[PDB]
Amino acid sequence: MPTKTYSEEFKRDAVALYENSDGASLQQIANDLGINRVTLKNWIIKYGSNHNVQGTTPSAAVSEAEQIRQLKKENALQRARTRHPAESCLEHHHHHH
Repeated sequence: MPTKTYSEEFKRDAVALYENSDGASLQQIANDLGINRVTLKNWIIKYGSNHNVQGTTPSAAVSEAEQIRQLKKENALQRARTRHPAESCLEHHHHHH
């Protein structure tokens, strides 16, 4: 199985777009990129944790565990990132769990 890679840059840019929410709706951001608004919302809270959200809970490292276990275990996986991504997925992406 090839890795459907996504750089931190994408998560980073997603949250950076949220900084511009003054003129960009939550939907507009995700809709413009082509991603889910909930998946977007996840990264927003995950990286933009510092706020009037609560006291102090390390949430950034909760969802990151996916990336952690990948990089922590096998370096062989790094060569799978070299594969071309799957843009077609945005077409056949319909609600299904």
